[PDB]
Amino acid sequence: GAMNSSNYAELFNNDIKLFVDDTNVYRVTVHKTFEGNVATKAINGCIFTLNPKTGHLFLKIIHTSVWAGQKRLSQLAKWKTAEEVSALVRSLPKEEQPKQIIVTRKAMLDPLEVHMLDFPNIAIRPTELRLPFSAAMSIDKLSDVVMKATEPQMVLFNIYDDWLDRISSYTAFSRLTLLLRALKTNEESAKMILLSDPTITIKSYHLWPSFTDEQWITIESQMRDLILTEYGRKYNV
Amino acid sequence: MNTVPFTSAPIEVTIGIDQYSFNVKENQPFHGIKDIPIGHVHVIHFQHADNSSMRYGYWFDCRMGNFYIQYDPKDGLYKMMEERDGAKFENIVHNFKERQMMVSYPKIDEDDTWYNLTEFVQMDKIRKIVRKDENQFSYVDSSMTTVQENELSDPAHSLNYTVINFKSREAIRPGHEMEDFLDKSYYLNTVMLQGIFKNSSNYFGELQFAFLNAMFFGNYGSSLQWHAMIELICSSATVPKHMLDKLDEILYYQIKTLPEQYSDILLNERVWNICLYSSFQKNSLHNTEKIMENKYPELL
Repeated sequence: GAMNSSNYAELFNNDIKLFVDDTNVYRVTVHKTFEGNVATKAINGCIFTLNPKTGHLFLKIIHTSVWAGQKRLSQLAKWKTAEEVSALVRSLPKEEQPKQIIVTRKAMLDPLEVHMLDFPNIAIRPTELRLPFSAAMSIDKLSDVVMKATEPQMVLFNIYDDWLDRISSYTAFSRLTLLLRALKTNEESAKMILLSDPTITIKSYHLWPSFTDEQWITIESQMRDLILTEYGRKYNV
Repeated sequence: MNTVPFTSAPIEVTIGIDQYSFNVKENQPFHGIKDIPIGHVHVIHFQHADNSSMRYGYWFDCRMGNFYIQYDPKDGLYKMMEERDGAKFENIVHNFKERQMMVSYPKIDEDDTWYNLTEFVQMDKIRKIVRKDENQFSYVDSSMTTVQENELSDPAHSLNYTVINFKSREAIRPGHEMEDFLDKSYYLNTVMLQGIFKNSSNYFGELQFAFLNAMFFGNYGSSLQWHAMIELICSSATVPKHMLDKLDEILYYQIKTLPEQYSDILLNERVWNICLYSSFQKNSLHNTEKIMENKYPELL
């Protein structure tokens, strides 16, 4: 059934699993027309498919051409996500196929279940966790490859950089969710925290800066402070 | 007009014949039901006064043989049996009629209710859903599970309704996932009507049989089958006009006949709200929508 606080360790066991987040698949700008009506313009999106154990990220870029001449795009976006996840599973060798796919939004369950009928032993699950994967487009290198795409494209990343050389998957996922939560709550302040010291750079082959273990503790503190400072604003508390 | 004689009534029981019912007392001199209209299937059903659990009963057609009921004190139920000796049977019925020990099938001449509930129901189709080929009549009860229920456990005592499953390879063509899930027309028209049922008459016959088993025995699996066959039609954008017009009539008579007090257990809120208010056919079931709104506005 549903993935929650109670069964959290299951994310880091040796059963292959993927999270699928569809919140950046169908992206629009809303604008006024010459006649004073409102219209949307689509921009490039992405499917965020992540192995939480290994950090392997399958970023399927969704080019605006896939919407051309289609109706009910917010509905189509769920089916296109399920089609592309199904195509990704079929493209993997049998020993690499996931045993579970966890969707971050319950509206993905039926579309993915119907696309995966050929895989009855792959469990399609919702989650009670509120995961911040919508903030994936606040990671500069992911945003850059999505916006520059001129055609549909799959790009592979490790969202943990080299962290698993020094820390467990559990700790790496906790760092990632705290960084994305901060970027989601106050993007400008989060990015300021990450780049304030110019001597710490992002390797060409990495997404995040090259922090020592001690510098990661300071960064993680600064991110928790940002989230609480922001919460002290939203709610007047 | 045919007759189903009863050897006796040793235990106190409520006896149904189609939509009608009669209380019989322990050892009351009851010897059966006469004036049963030829041309339709019928059901004769039982609920014991001392254990109102297991409603059970027999689907039959008097054109297919001479049937009687006899209580079996070992198996503790009223059993249907066929009498193969025509002259013996005629002589039994004549005596019981002469002694007026029979209730008369109480049909009002104006009243087409039973025809309207059984229009497409044929004994030969019942005998394929309920498999017991040594008898020309069919036993159904409260507890019998469906082939679909058994997949999700004695297969000889199962209701072999046609399996309908909206998230199955049968329902969904590879490469038409979204189209087939949101518009079930290919599942209805190609797989089920052309493929399995051969025509709308057989599909409606199964729908009507499923409703009657749900209503007369509170058979839960039958109720699931009735709702699935309605939902498959209402969820298809492309349905022949004659099927929609006929479905509205079928459902109107089913909703009209349902006991008011059983709406809560026999009607699925999600299916009916979807079928009348959101589905492709939300505007195609005028008679059904009007009787549902006036009789069961709470459910909606």
